[PDB]
Amino acid sequence: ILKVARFRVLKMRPKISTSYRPHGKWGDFLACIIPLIWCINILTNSNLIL
Amino acid sequence: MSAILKRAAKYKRVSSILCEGEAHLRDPFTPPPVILKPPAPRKDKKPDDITDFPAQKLIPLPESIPYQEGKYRPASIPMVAGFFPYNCYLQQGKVYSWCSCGISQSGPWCDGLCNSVVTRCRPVVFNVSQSGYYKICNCKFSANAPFCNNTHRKMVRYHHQTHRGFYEIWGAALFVLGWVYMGFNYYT
Amino acid sequence: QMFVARQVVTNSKGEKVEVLWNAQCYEDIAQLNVGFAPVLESVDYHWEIFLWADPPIKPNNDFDLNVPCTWFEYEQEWWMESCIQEDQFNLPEDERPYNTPRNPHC
Amino acid sequence: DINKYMESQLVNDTLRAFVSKVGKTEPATWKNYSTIYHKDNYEAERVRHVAFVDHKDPHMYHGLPQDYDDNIKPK
Amino acid sequence: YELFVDHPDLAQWTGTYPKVDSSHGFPFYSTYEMYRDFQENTLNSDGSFAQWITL
Amino acid sequence: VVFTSETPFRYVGCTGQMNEDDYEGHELLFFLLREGSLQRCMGCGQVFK
Amino acid sequence: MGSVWFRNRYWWYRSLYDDYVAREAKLAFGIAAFIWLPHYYWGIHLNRAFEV
Amino acid sequence: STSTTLGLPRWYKRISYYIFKIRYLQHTKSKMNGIPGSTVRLMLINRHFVEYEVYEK
Amino acid sequence: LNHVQNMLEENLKYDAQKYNDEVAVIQKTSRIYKPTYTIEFNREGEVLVYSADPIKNSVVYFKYPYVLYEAAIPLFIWAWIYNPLELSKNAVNSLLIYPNIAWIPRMWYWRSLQYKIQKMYLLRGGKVAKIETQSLAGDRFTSWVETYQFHPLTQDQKNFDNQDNAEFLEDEGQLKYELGVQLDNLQEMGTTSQDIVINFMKEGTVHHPELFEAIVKGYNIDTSDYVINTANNLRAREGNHNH
Ligand SMILES: CCCCCCCCCCCCCCCCCC(=O)OC[C@H](COP(=O)([O-])OCC(O)COP(=O)([O-])OC[C@@H](COC(=O)CCCCCCCCCCCCCCCCC)OC(=O)CCCCCCCCCCCCCCCCC)OC(=O)CCCCCCCCCCCCCCCCC
Ligand SMILES: CCCCCCCCCCCCCCCCCC(=O)OC[C@H](COP(=O)([O-])OCC(O)COP(=O)([O-])OC[C@@H](COC(=O)CCCCCCCCCCCCCCCCC)OC(=O)CCCCCCCCCCCCCCCCC)OC(=O)CCCCCCCCCCCCCCCCC
Ligand SMILES: CCCCCCCCCCCCCCCCCC(=O)OC[C@H](COP(=O)([O-])OCC(O)COP(=O)([O-])OC[C@@H](COC(=O)CCCCCCCCCCCCCCCCC)OC(=O)CCCCCCCCCCCCCCCCC)OC(=O)CCCCCCCCCCCCCCCCC
Ligand SMILES: CCCCCCCCCCCCCCCCCC(=O)OC[C@H](COP(=O)([O-])OCC(O)COP(=O)([O-])OC[C@@H](COC(=O)CCCCCCCCCCCCCCCCC)OC(=O)CCCCCCCCCCCCCCCCC)OC(=O)CCCCCCCCCCCCCCCCC
Ligand SMILES: CCCCCCCCCCCCCCCCCC(=O)OC[C@H](COP(=O)([O-])OCC(O)COP(=O)([O-])OC[C@@H](COC(=O)CCCCCCCCCCCCCCCCC)OC(=O)CCCCCCCCCCCCCCCCC)OC(=O)CCCCCCCCCCCCCCCCC
Ligand SMILES: CCCCCCCCCCCCCCCCCC(=O)OC[C@H](COP(=O)([O-])OCC[N+](C)(C)C)OC(=O)CCCCCCCCCCCCCCCCC
Ligand SMILES: CCCCCCCCCCCCCCCCCC(=O)OC[C@H](COP(=O)([O-])OCC[N+](C)(C)C)OC(=O)CCCCCCCCCCCCCCCCC
Ligand code: FES
Ligand code: FES
Ligand SMILES: [Zn+2]
Repeated sequence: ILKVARFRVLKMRPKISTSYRPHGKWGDFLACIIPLIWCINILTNSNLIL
Repeated sequence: MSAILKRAAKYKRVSSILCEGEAHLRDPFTPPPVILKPPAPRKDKKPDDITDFPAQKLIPLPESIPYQEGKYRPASIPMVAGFFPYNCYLQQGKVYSWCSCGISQSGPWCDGLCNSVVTRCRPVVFNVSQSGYYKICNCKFSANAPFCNNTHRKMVRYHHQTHRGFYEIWGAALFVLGWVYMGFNYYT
Repeated sequence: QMFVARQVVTNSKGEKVEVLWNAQCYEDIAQLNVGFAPVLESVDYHWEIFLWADPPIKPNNDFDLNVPCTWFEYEQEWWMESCIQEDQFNLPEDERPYNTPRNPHC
Repeated sequence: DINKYMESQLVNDTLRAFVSKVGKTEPATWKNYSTIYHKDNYEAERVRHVAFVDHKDPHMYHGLPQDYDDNIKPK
Repeated sequence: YELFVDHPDLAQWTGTYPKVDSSHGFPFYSTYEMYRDFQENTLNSDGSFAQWITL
Repeated sequence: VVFTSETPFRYVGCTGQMNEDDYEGHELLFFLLREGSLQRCMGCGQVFK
Repeated sequence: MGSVWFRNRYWWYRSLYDDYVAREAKLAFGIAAFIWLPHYYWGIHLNRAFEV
Repeated sequence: STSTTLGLPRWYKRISYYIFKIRYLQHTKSKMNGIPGSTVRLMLINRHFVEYEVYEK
Repeated sequence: LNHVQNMLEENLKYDAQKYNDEVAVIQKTSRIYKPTYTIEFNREGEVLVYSADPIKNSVVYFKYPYVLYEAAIPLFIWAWIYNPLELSKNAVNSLLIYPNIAWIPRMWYWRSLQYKIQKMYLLRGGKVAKIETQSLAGDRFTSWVETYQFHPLTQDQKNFDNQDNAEFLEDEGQLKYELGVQLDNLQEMGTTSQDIVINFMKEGTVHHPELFEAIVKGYNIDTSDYVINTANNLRAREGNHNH
């Protein structure tokens, strides 16, 4: 947030985005660890109470 | 300007060469420096006139460069693909195109992204007379490219020496120490 | 808003031809400013996007008839490479080891 | 037909040099006729016949329009 | 290739690319847009995570 | 070449150089291809007539 | 701690997102190393209260 | 209404970036063509106050 | 409102109108300096005149009184934790305001450290100077400034030194002391700022002392006697010791 608000505006330091298309292949899998941990914690607590 | 002219007699000039040194003593493709004398100024400057300055030799980008026997200096600053080398088994007599820019998607070997990225670092085409395992450089700063020469350790040391790199490294260090301390103090 | 630039290029047949760079939109013809004046303002408002019912076109190129990229092709990875370089730290040349022993088999 | 192959290569080189000089640019590819065995049409890998050892290599301009004079002849 | 030449609609439905080569310069008379949903929404493509969750 | 039937302009769209892996060069950009001289796409330089 | 383990860091970034937020990600560790201490200590106190 | 992209939604190339910068600067100059310069504005702001009691230096 | 007559307001309006009508963009000047020797410009059409490593040569961490400021924080933290003064809830909570504000001056000092020019070049024509600086985070800022906008300060930094007779270069050519110069208008990151003070540390080599003095004093350098040296010894984003 700080970086975007301080430097990414046209006035300060715009960047020439030359990338045409995305190429991510497993970033979704890497990111889903955190929601995976959330689901694991929810399941554990719920089952322990049940 | 009287004071400046008076002091010019005792003023002395210093060389304009700094830590980067001279590229022609370390790059075979960099010609030795040459001084060009501008011609006399034009008495009449036509609106559609072209430069009369002497032409400078033009050296196109080579498709690939040979193996520099321990005297390799990349033309540009390459991307640091990795901080430790690749232990790759090379075949005897097979030509390999080691990646210099450091963005190749095929590993140590050139993938073609050098032609798509703005860089003067060209792939190094080399051959090996004895098959076996070799440590191919990944930081792309090795003087013995394409072969690793432990320059990645010095690159890591310089990153740690830099003010911001030190901060990043030790911030990650203390972040992990957070887990370590939580484990140590788990029982209370 | 009609053309963002123009150039004169001599084709392989020796004739000089004019090439105009059309103004473009991000996938949204609604955001596209359809005008016929050298003006940035969106003055013309059209109730019928396709007055004559002629369909628009999104040509698909045949891979066989494609040509190797040459329109600043060396800039495709420039953005990502420079973004990485901005934070990359480069060892000074003087401190960087040089003239190390040659590989025995190369 | 080695003679035919060499003649075709020479003709293609001369045509590329002439077109480059006319257009004030350089050839986009050095392939005489496009083929899809190499994915040069839709990948970064190119086919350019420009190789030299050092800045004083006489073969620096081989394969480029700078190797031909205004009469479209090798120098 | 036989499927593409004989029944272009079924080839497009299955997602096969145009198997003919137009290197001679004349475009083919039965080319079609690519329907790649089957080959893209797969465990081995961009829909890998969605297909893992669905599996 | 983009064909029109006695109309001055046509809404054209470009996605750049197409590749088998992705089938699209760059994100779709729409413009108005008008009758007259050749025109060019900023992103990839593709020439339309 | 991420891209460092990979010998093709450009591939790491491209295959994850084709986006570069490594600067912020690696700067955030310093702040995250201490932003949690009051919460952790109060949680220890609350756990002791629950145990009692 | 005026489009913010000025006909260049994407700066895929430095030539496009330069074209956008040139046109944007020209448009900004045109829009600022009707207001006083920095020196005039600063002097007016500095010497706006005119309410004193004694005069004659 | 205009019906109310005020001589001061009328004088202000007259002064503004007269200034606008008289002073134009094109301003004549006669402060042109012709160097005795021919100038050897780089392959890029620029001549280096100053080089230094301010980050390397400056103190970053243990700088007074910022160390005192940040060492006062634990006292406040302990006071809040143990309530030694037997204060109310709001009164004790007031003690936590200091730690949120005690590190700002060090941030400002670190920001100021980035205004120490790392390198300076003079462009062709002797009217533009490019100043290249770097911050502690590795960010590199290069800004071009017209030569007439420079104004040197005295050795004490509390006044403007006389441009004509300024004594800041030793006899051989180096800097007697860290020279401060105020630029009337500086364009940094595409943003113009007023009265920007910059410094040239004495611990920095000075190339072409005549050109450096002319740039500092604001003269326009005559570069008619120039030669071009083709030396591609510098790469983009080249590393340096100023980190
Ligand atoms: C309470 C604490 C108090 C502390 C107080 C203070 C103490 C102060 C201490 C000061 C000194 C500290 C030094 C820290 C160094 C940090 C910097 C650093 O190392 O980076 C420089 C480093 C330079 O590297 P290098 O030294 O030049 O080596 C490069 C070579 O390519 C590397 O390749 P290689 O040539 O080394 O090859 C390795 C291996 C390659 O083979 C393998 O694939 C490895 C596994 C082989 C099988 C082993 C079986 C046993 C179980 C292994 C389990 C893990 C294996 C995982 C494999 C995954 C494969 C996908 O070789 C083989 O082919 C197999 C050989 C097996 C022989 C068996 C020997 C006996 C058993 C031990 C085997 C260990 C093997 C290495 C494991 C490495 C991690 C995976 O810079 C980088 O590039 C950084 C990369 C990222 C690093 C991330 C990790 C950072 C931390 C590392 C240090 C760990 C210290 C932990 C101490 C804990 C104490 C509590
Ligand atoms: C009846 C039988 C039943 C059997 C059941 C199955 C057995 C049990 C499960 C086994 C699971 C194996 C999983 C690994 C698959 C390996 C695939 C493979 O062989 O690839 C061929 C691949 C390519 O072959 P190639 O083309 O012929 O090249 C050969 C060259 O020699 C290649 O040499 P190079 O120099 O080019 O590269 C080698 C190495 C050289 O570079 C490195 O070493 C890379 C990383 C370090 C760089 C810096 C070096 C300086 C020292 C760093 C120290 C780091 C300490 C901190 C480590 C992380 C925190 C613990 O670099 C790497 O391998 C890159 C890996 C980077 C990520 C490492 C992260 C490891 C995370 C797990 C740590 C677990 C620690 C447990 C400790 C327990 C005791 C306390 O070669 C290798 O990977 C060589 C190693 C062979 C595999 C050794 C596996 C050892 C056991 C791993 C256990 C992992 C944990 C358990 C997981 C599953 C159960 C929960
Ligand atoms: C059980 C109920 C039975 C009811 C019987 C009713 C009988 C009377 C029927 C009367 C109605 C007939 C017409 C139906 C039209 C429906 C609406 C529609 O879309 O029309 C479009 C149609 C034309 O519009 P359009 O936009 O051109 O249509 C485009 C297409 O629809 C294309 O649409 P799109 O672009 O959205 O395409 C999406 C598609 C495109 O993506 C794909 O290509 C799918 C993925 C393919 C590749 C997957 C590879 C995975 C990796 C390999 C396998 C890994 C596993 C391990 C094995 C391999 C190991 C190596 O992907 C998906 O969303 C499919 C999910 C894929 C997940 C695959 C998971 C497989 C795991 C196996 C278990 C789960 C299977 C679930 C089903 C899967 C799909 C068949 O609309 C009209 O003509 C106007 C509306 C007409 C409405 C008529 C009235 C409808 C009444 C419906 C009543 C239903 C009642 C029951 C509801 C609740 C049931 C639970
Ligand atoms: C919107 C407004 C409202 C907001 C509301 C609130 C928010 C709600 C949000 C909700 C949604 C959440 C979404 C979550 C997902 C977001 C994903 C996203 O956007 O980011 C994509 C972002 C993209 O990646 P990236 O962050 O750009 O990749 C760069 C790395 O992450 C960066 O790591 P790196 O390693 O590549 O770079 C740093 C590197 C830089 O360093 C290097 O590389 C240099 C080489 C290494 C060695 C350096 C040292 C060398 C020293 C040499 C010797 C010096 C002299 C000797 C001095 C000592 C001896 C005298 O450091 C190292 O490698 C070395 C560090 C070693 C420290 C650890 C050692 C611990 C032990 C130390 C002990 C010491 C004390 C002993 C005491 C003993 C007694 C107690 O993250 C992902 O890829 C997705 C992550 C998804 C989750 C999985 C996370 C794990 C996977 C890896 C990534 C983990 C970090 C990043 C996680 C993300 C957050 C920070
Ligand atoms: C006889 C008795 C015993 C002996 C006593 C004497 C002992 C010796 C004392 C020696 C020291 C004397 C003072 C030295 C001042 C040095 C100033 C300085 O650093 O200048 C260099 C440096 C030069 O930078 P520059 O860019 O050249 O110029 C400054 C810029 O203008 C940049 O300025 P700016 O635009 O940033 O504005 C200033 C200020 C922001 O502007 C202001 O605050 C304006 C000043 C008035 C604020 C208060 C408004 C009036 C109402 C207050 C009361 C409300 C009712 C009470 C309840 C509600 C309370 C909120 O900046 C900020 O703090 C911005 C971030 C906001 C803070 C983040 C946290 C927010 C929440 C908590 C704070 C809320 C606001 C403050 C509330 C204060 C009252 C509780 O200035 C700064 O770094 C800026 C100021 C930084 C903080 C200064 C204070 C540091 C601590 C000094 C005392 C240390 C000793 C403590 C123990 C004493 C007893 C033993
Ligand atoms: C009863 C009363 C008891 C009182 C006891 C008081 C104990 C006091 C203990 C002080 C310990 C000091 C440790 C740091 C020492 C640094 C030395 C030095 O200059 O090294 C330079 C050297 C030189 O490194 P370099 O040259 O490679 O690169 C860095 C160079 N600079 C910084 C100049 C850019 O650094 C090192 O090699 C690393 C040394 C260890 C660094 C440890 C960093 C800790 C960061 C802490 C951040 C804040 C949180 C603190 C609390 C939590 C800690 C887990
Ligand atoms: C929060 C506490 C720490 C939790 C750590 C959780 C991770 C535990 C280890 C997981 C190992 C398996 C990861 C599978 C996904 C990656 C597969 C892959 O790309 O492998 C090929 C890569 C090869 O990369 P490469 O770049 O050399 O080659 C690929 C490039 N091409 C395709 C061009 C050839 O191998 C690795 O580098 C394996 C890295 C394993 C470590 C995890 C990486 C993700 C980032 C987090 C690092 C955490 C380190 C933890 C250390 C152990 C702690 C106990
Ligand atoms: S050298 Fe790295 S891609 Fe060609
Ligand atoms: S990896 Fe480049 S020197 Fe070891
Ligand atoms: Zn296009």
